[PDB]
Amino acid sequence: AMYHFQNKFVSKANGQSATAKSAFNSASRIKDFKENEFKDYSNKQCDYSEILLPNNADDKFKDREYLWNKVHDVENRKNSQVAREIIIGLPNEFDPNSNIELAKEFAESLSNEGMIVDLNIHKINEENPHAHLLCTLRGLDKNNEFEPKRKGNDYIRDWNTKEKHNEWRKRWENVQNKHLEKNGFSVRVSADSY
DNA sequence: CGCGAACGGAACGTTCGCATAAGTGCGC
Ligand SMILES: [Ca+2]
Ligand SMILES: [Ca+2]
Ligand SMILES: [Ca+2]
Ligand SMILES: [Ca+2]
Ligand SMILES: [Ca+2]
Ligand SMILES: [Ca+2]
Ligand SMILES: [Ca+2]
Ligand SMILES: [Ca+2]
Ligand SMILES: [Cl-]
Ligand code: NI
Repeated sequence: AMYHFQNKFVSKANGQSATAKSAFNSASRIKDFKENEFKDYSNKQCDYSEILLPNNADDKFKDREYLWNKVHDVENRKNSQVAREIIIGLPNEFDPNSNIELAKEFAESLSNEGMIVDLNIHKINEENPHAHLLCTLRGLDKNNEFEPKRKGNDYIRDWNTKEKHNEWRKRWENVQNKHLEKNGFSVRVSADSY
């Protein structure tokens, strides 16, 4: 019954971590190898967790611990951006089961592009059901290795452009409105303002 | 987006950070 779409970067230049975020959002304990710490946020809340892969991805990446360590490996810089976090507002009139399928579908539209998505749904059965989406900033190659982000000043993927940003905003509107109609609600949602 | 910082390899050529719209039923 409300629109909310946030697109942000997870950067090490601000003391952030992919292992910390994945643990904080999934309410699990994940080991960081390069720092030999244990990111233990298992005392947090999380009602649904899933990792969604693109077509040419190995089943290894469905493990949350391996994934973000493999990512940190490629992001071997002190200012390296490790991931992209997308949080979305879920309609609070939805039951958990239908709220999952809604968030699951939009996440699969991202893995079709094709990123790896760490989907975690927070506080269902509450006033503000939302879903965090940790997405990789690189794609996979023929050898299941991360491709580079950059070639000179140009990008390899179009994931970081305004056109793709505004596309994702409109996509979340359409997907959400579709599920709102399917479950039998007269309520719809919009992305723009003014 | 073009700039300089940050890589790998131990020069300086090359990959990167930077970050979009939108402000609630947010939240330290
Ligand atoms: Ca700061
Ligand atoms: Ca769970
Ligand atoms: Ca409620
Ligand atoms: Ca070095
Ligand atoms: Ca060598
Ligand atoms: Ca010399
Ligand atoms: Ca931009
Ligand atoms: Ca929120
Ligand atoms: Cl939070
Ligand atoms: Ni949350």
